[PDB]
Amino acid sequence: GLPTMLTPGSSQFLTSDDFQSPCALPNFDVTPPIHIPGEVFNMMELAE
Amino acid sequence: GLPTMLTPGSSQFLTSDDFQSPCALPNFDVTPPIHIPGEVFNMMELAEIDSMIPMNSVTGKANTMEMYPIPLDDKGSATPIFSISLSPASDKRLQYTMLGEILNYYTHWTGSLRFTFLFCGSMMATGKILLSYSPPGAKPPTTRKDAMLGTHIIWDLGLQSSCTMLAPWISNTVYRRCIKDDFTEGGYITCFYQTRIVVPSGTPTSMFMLAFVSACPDFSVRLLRDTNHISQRT
Amino acid sequence: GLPTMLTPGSSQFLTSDDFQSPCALPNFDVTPPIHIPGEVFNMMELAE
Amino acid sequence: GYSDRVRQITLGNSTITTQEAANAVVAYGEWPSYLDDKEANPIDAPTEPDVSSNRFYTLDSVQWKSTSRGWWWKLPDALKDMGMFGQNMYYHYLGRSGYTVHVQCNASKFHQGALGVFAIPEYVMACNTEAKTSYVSYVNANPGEKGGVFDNAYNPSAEASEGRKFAALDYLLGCGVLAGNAFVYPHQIINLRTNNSATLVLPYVNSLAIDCMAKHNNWGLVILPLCKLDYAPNSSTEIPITVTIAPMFTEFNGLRNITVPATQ
Amino acid sequence: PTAQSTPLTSGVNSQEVPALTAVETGASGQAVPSDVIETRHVVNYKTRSESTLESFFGRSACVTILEVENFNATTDADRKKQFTTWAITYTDTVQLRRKLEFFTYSRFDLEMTFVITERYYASNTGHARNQVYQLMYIPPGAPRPTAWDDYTWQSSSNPSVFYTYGSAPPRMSIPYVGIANAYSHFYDGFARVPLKDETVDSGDTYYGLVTINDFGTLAVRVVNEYNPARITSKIRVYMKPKHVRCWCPRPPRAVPYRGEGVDFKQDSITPLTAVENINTF
Amino acid sequence: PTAQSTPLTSGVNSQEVPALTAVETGASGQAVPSDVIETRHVVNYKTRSESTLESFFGRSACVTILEVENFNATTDADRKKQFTTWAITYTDTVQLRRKLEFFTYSRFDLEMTFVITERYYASNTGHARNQVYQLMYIPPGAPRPTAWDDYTWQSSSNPSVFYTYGSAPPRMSIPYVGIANAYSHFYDGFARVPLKDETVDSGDTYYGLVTINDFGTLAVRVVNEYNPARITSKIRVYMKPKHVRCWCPRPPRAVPYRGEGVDFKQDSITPLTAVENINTF
Amino acid sequence: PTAQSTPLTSGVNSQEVPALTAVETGA
Amino acid sequence: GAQVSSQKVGAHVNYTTINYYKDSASNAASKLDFSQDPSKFTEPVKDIMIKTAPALN
Amino acid sequence: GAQVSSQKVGAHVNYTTINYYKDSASNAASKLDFSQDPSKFTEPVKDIMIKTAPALN
Amino acid sequence: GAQVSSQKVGAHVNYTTINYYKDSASNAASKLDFSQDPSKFTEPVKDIMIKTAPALN
Ligand SMILES: CC(=O)N[C@H]1[C@H]([C@H](O)[C@H](O)CO)O[C@@](O)(C(=O)O)C[C@@H]1O
Ligand SMILES: CC(=O)N[C@H]1[C@H]([C@H](O)[C@H](O)CO)O[C@@](O)(C(=O)O)C[C@@H]1O
Ligand SMILES: [Ca+2]
Ligand SMILES: [Ca+2]
Ligand SMILES: [Ca+2]
Ligand SMILES: [Ca+2]
Ligand SMILES: [Ca+2]
Ligand SMILES: [Ca+2]
Ligand SMILES: [Ca+2]
Ligand SMILES: [Ca+2]
Ligand SMILES: [Cl-]
Ligand SMILES: [Cl-]
Ligand SMILES: [Cl-]
Ligand SMILES: [Cl-]
Ligand SMILES: [Cl-]
Ligand SMILES: [Cl-]
Ligand SMILES: [Cl-]
Ligand SMILES: [Cl-]
Ligand SMILES: [Cl-]
Ligand SMILES: [Cl-]
Ligand SMILES: [Cl-]
Ligand SMILES: [Cl-]
Ligand SMILES: [Mg+2]
Repeated sequence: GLPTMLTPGSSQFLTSDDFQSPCALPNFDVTPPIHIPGEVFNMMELAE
Repeated sequence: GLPTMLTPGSSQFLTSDDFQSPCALPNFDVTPPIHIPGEVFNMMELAEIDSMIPMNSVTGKANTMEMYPIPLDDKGSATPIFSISLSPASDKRLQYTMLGEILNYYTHWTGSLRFTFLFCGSMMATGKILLSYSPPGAKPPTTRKDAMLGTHIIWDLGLQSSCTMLAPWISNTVYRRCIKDDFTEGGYITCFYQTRIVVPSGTPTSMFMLAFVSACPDFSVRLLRDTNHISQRT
Repeated sequence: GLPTMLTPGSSQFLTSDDFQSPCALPNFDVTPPIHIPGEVFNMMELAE
Repeated sequence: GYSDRVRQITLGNSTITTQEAANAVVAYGEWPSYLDDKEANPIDAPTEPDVSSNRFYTLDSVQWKSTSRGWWWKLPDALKDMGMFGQNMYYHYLGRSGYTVHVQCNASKFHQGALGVFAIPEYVMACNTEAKTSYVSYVNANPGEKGGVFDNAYNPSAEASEGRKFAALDYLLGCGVLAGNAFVYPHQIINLRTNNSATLVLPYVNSLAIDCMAKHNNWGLVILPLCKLDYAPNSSTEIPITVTIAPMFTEFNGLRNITVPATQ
Repeated sequence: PTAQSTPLTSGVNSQEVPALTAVETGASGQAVPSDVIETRHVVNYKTRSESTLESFFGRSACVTILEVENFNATTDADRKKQFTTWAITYTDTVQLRRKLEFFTYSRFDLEMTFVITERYYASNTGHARNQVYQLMYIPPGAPRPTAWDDYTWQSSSNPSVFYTYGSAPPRMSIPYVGIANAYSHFYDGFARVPLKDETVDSGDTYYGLVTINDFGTLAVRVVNEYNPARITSKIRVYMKPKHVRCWCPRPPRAVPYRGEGVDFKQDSITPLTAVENINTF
Repeated sequence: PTAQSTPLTSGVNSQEVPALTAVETGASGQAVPSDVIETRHVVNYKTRSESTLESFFGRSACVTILEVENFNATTDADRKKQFTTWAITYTDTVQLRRKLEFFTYSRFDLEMTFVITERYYASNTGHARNQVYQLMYIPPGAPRPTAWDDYTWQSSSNPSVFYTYGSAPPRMSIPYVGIANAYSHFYDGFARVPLKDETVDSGDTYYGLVTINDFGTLAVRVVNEYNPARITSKIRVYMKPKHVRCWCPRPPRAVPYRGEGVDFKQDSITPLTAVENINTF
Repeated sequence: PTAQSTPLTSGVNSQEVPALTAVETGA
Repeated sequence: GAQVSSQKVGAHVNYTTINYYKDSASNAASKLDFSQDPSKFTEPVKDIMIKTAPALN
Repeated sequence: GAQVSSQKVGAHVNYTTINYYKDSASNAASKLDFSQDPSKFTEPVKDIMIKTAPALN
Repeated sequence: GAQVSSQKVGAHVNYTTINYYKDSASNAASKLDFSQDPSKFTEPVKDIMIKTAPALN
């Protein structure tokens, strides 16, 4: 195998992490999107 | 070594994963392929094949060949000939059709259903039969005058032996669930004499038709699951 | 470190595996080859 | 002039006509053919008997009555004693064949009934003892042209030695699946008001290019009354069903002395 | 590629009659909604991705549960608990089997995965060091072990996997290994032709795929010698067909299996629940 | 893209009156400081990055705590402790739920993560080998287990994850699986229309999203057979919405929840603490 | 590279006799 | 030898594959194959049947 | 198929992403989307209102 | 220094190798070598023997 070396952090679950992960339902065909009124993009829109 | 850091998921065995793995028999020479008839690529190809609905699975006929033929006669009763809900995965009669069996490996379905009827009386028997599909939310039809307000076809018996009634895809949700479920209920299929079956003398006055169901080309399924139709003791 | 995730098979010893491994005698100078009669390449040569 | 109801089929010195057909089925959309060099296996020059063997053989007729539960045959078993086809089959270790199957059943415009006619690849059937599994004798599995019948009851034998035959239970298709789903197999229906014959053209089907015909049946032929025979003037009337089958594109390898299978 | 979109259509009054057909032909009904109703245009963006054969079969399914133990065995029966052998098959369980049996023939590579678990047999006998397992694939003809520590486990040619308890479930791929051009899920025949007047027994012979199939044997042991504490283990074997092709569809199994064949059981041949009436919504 | 910079402005004496409006129109106040004071120029380099929906929801939140055990069960109640089933939902806890309920509709993929912990039930019963867990997702319709070792766990088609105690928290992604074009966080309606003079019960029927939602079931077991030492386990389930879209904002939940609906509790409907006076700094 | 394919051949009546040899040669 | 292909779409677009093993049996799942021909099972008839025409003429 | 994008700045500039999975649902977080249109909530009026003008004229 | 080569075919096509070590002894298995010359064992004769001819003339 490719020689590797584990660094600190290895195996931790940080709740604000941002990693890829395998899909439990591979090749699932999501329901097509349609336009719905009132889309929000930012919580600051609501603050205004 | 290359510095790396293990993420969540590490070492788990997810049964729907899709990874490479080492081959236990390296450089194995597989038997060359040859053409075999009847190759299948998609389970929906199989869902488009007609199979018989066990429409008359009443006590004494369920689990016999007599569960399939739908009784007809020349008496012209106003009573419905058969009535069944559009619940193709969960209905007691639809669940064991080929389409029903395929649907029970999935959670969601969408599309139009095709019901094809074959009249098996004598050539001398004539008749007109109303076949109806009523989308849900109203009183289930038990009379012809309610049934005929829905989607329907009037079938004239004759040289062309078979008539196809469609339950077109008419749904609030984009998919229905492959279980009995009020929210994704599909509606009501019924059948009435439009005139009556008429025969001359020396001819059987009772007879049968066969009902088939299949999926249309607009039909698809999602969310693979285990079926409730097979089990074993442990 | 580079984020990685271990898959099934990790740490197993499959006797028909085909991986690289570190050399216990690095920069060893092998005896030069010479031609020897009767080289065999395939067991099917012997079967004939 | 030409009609989906009127057909002629000629193979070798034999011809069939029908005037009340309903098209014809070509199983899986594939006509039979000879074995290509790029898919071949045994290397001896094959025997291709052509017209001597690739011709219509008519089996003994059976009687359809209001109480009949159905009939089955296996192929090439049903043709094993048919003229030169049978001889070529038994003189060789290996054989392959397609078929034209023509099922015949006429009645009148006053009779009614419907037969499902199915061609089933690898038609494996259940045995008739619960003391064992997969426990069927060669002789009972291979009845020849007489075929067998279905029943609507399952009564497995008290003793294993007495149950070495098929439990041909009609609604389970003799094999633990619901008969209403048999339509996934190549089929036609003989519905007496519409037609008096079924025609199915079958390619060779197997996981091999060629195989031992005396060991292995490639196809089952099933005839099930889907709607019972009825005739008002006489409910106990009987009408014949006649099965006529032609091998096609037959090819045989591994010639030796003749195979004579056990008969008991 | 998507499922079929629906075209805008109105009504008809015509000698064209797509609502009628004749299924005696062997053709299924073909008509679609636009043939028998007025339809709007609906663009269908949905696909049949999850019902391709690869998607339908793309799961590791448990096919058997094996047992092995590690303790100081003093009887023949207890010596036989120190290793186990299993004829490789998918017929010990029902779920994957039923899915495969939608088809007559198939061709696929296999991913095999294993889940290995232990428990202490008792608590008054001390403890046990972490165990290493050997799972050896014995192809037909190779010698089978008669003891957990006999010469066969040296496995010079048979593939073996050594698994260390607590590590990730072990896994390997197997090619399509069939001696025919596809696997047969059903075989309507015998392994040999019984001949006229031969003395060979015809009363206790079998029928079908069981007479011809042989995918070899999986042999499993704990490699460690015994601890004072007896450890009992289960090995669950998982199969996933991949790179799949299948031919000749079949009706699915409708009633319980009772063995490796198609046989059925007299008390379990009534799958349908009777409806009250033919008119029951 | 940054938040708004402030322009250099002085004073005015003008018929332009940006300080006045009429909120009867349904428009909020619009005026900014430069409209009502003298302002300097201030360049604003600050961004609203952390209040995008992806940022607001970009956290794994605990949504439930499940319990399972492994021991020699001799009663029905104890047999039911060997596995657990949970109807998948975000309503067992309050924090993620409240955030989602700022919106009427949403569409997202899900990252699910699990934290699994054990303790010994007692100390006089020896020890226990390291345990493997199976977490099986049972979509609506698939058979649910009635025992920890029944046939359902073979999981030929349901996705399962096998987790080895002590390994990294297991994790998988789930697509947007809704049968509508978005998830509904609120549904002002019923699952069926009750009809005139029908005999169906109308006295014990429910209302809203609970009558129509079904995301299936999570089933969990310890795969190992029992040790002499009873082990009790907790499985914490975490959800992170990702690739998020949301529609139709709502006032946030102001008082405690008391179940899966919008109902409130009589002793907990006074969120504000009264001020001493309207003039209290 | 594959194992040997088999050519289409018929029969012979010939002074060419590939069926005979002499293994005394060491071949 | 990296293969770049389209992902299956989610809620709201490419991925990379490299094969690490010398045997194709080691590879991950075959790519989605949308091939189909239902008519070999739903309409395996010798003579073409036009829907709008009579099945039997 | 490597994507190179700007990092969010820290105390004192690019990063690389490769997607490993065939389903987009497996992907990491969507990239920062600074889109907004507060006026659909703060000013959803039929007739344009100019701030400097009277709201009601 | 990546080597891209054909895989051994399976049921239903390239793979990549990079050597990580400075000694060739560390490398994975040699690539399939289909070389053969059975005649050095099956026909090691001084004078050519034509099959169709007599072995001894
Ligand atoms: C498999 C099994 O049931 N093992 C049990 C054992 C054995 O029955 C006896 O030790 C054999 O003598 O007894 C225990 O009380 C123990 O030793 O702690 C509990 C343990 O679970
Ligand atoms: C969950 C719990 O409270 N377990 C406690 C047990 C049980 O109460 C009894 O053993 C049951 O008989 O008792 C202990 O004294 C023990 O066994 O060491 C402490 C332990 O924490
Ligand atoms: Ca010839
Ligand atoms: Ca129309
Ligand atoms: Ca489309
Ligand atoms: Ca100003
Ligand atoms: Ca700015
Ligand atoms: Ca027509
Ligand atoms: Ca103003
Ligand atoms: Ca010679
Ligand atoms: Cl390596
Ligand atoms: Cl290094
Ligand atoms: Cl009954
Ligand atoms: Cl780093
Ligand atoms: Cl015979
Ligand atoms: Cl005999
Ligand atoms: Cl050893
Ligand atoms: Cl040891
Ligand atoms: Cl009922
Ligand atoms: Cl299990
Ligand atoms: Cl265990
Ligand atoms: Cl105050
Ligand atoms: Mg005869």
